[PDB]
Amino acid sequence: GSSGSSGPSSSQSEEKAPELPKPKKNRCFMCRKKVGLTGFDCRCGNLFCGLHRYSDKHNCPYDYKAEASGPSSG
Ligand SMILES: [Zn+2]
Ligand SMILES: [Zn+2]
Repeated sequence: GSSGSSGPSSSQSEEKAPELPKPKKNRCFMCRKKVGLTGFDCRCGNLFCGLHRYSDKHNCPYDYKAEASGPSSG
């Protein structure tokens, strides 16, 4: 425990703030909307409100689509 008082001596910035923004915060990773239980875990390792879950909705980087049982050239 210590007060620790050192320059700058003048200070005009201090106020309660909400903990840092979680990496998920039970919120979509495309629109950033409260999904909580209505969340959707994509293969790319992200969360979606189901409306973006699709791969062609949030531009899913993953390739699982053209990885297994998917000889689709590309
Ligand atoms: Zn969404
Ligand atoms: Zn994805």
